[PDB]
Amino acid sequence: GGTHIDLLFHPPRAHLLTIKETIRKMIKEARKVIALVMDIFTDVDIFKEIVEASTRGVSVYILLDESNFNHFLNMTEKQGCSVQRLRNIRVRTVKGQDYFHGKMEQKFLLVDCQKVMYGSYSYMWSFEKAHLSMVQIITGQLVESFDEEFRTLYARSCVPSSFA
Amino acid sequence: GGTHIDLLFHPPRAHLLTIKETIRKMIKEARKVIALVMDIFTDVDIFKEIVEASTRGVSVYILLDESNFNHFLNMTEKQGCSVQRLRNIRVRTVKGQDYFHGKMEQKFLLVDCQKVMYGSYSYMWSFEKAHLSMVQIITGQLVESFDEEFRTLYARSCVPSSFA
Ligand SMILES: O=C(N1CCCCC1)N1CCCCC1
Ligand SMILES: O=C(N1CCCCC1)N1CCCCC1
Repeated sequence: GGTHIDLLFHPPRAHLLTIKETIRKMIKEARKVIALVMDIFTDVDIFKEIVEASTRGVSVYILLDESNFNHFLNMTEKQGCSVQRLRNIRVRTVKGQDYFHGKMEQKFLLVDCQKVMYGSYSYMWSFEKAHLSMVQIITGQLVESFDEEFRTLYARSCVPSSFA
Repeated sequence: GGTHIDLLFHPPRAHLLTIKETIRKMIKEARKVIALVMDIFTDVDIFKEIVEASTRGVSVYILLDESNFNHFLNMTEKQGCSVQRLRNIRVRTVKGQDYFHGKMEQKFLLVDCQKVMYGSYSYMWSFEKAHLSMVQIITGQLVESFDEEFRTLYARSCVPSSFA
């Protein structure tokens, strides 16, 4: 059992789907579990796909950088889609050492312990329209290391202050 | 000819060197060529290592995000180490589509067409002291795809306004 990696770019280069389309496809095809680590999450289309997955019964765990968490909350509020009342979604925050906010500068999407998207694409409109980015689509043995890193992060994460 | 990937974390997890130490080691061991793509470059220790490599005769190509380029310039000025007068170093800028600055949100270090460090670690004091990050150390076939992506970026890069 080896590892397979494909690269995708924004803008696209020698592949048929954009990175956003690929994210949405990965989430749409999720059967069991989605584990997301993200620095900034404001993209409504991606959020919708994740909400939809959770309503099909997929367990969703999301870890967000604490210092940008309010941006995700604002988006969920605008959408009328409180994450606290969605029973298959858990959202927790992760921070670094303050000195200026210390941040979780890691992001990746893991689906079904089978496929990881790892790269520089953040879930914001600006990554669809403005920024250059790249990711890897990873399958096989290395996915297990992303599973373990997700668990490690999850263990260092907090309940967001807002949730009661 | 396959690909080998090791993961490193900051803070470290089950490896002896920090990511910064590993960056410095990679640069120290460079024999022929360093190709760096970086969003923000203010770390003086890393800069020093790169300057030193160039004085040994290693060709250095650096692509920086245009919107943060002034931070690198400021650092090189503070250090009294003008990059324009170092003959083995070329520095060019890359930007995305403006709307607010469109940015090159990609970073990686490629050394000798042999080893790539790819991940979320930016060359700034805050990644040594404050932020959580991770990278991959990549060798083997996938390095070739980073070579091609570097060339693609280089082809879309500009001479920084300051250089004349
Ligand atoms: O089931 C999981 N997974 C983590 C690894 C990838 C997906 C499966 N979790 C994460 C949160 C703590 C325990 C449950
Ligand atoms: O020699 C290179 N390299 C790029 C790929 C990795 C290292 C070698 N360059 C890059 C800039 C344009 C042509 C020369």
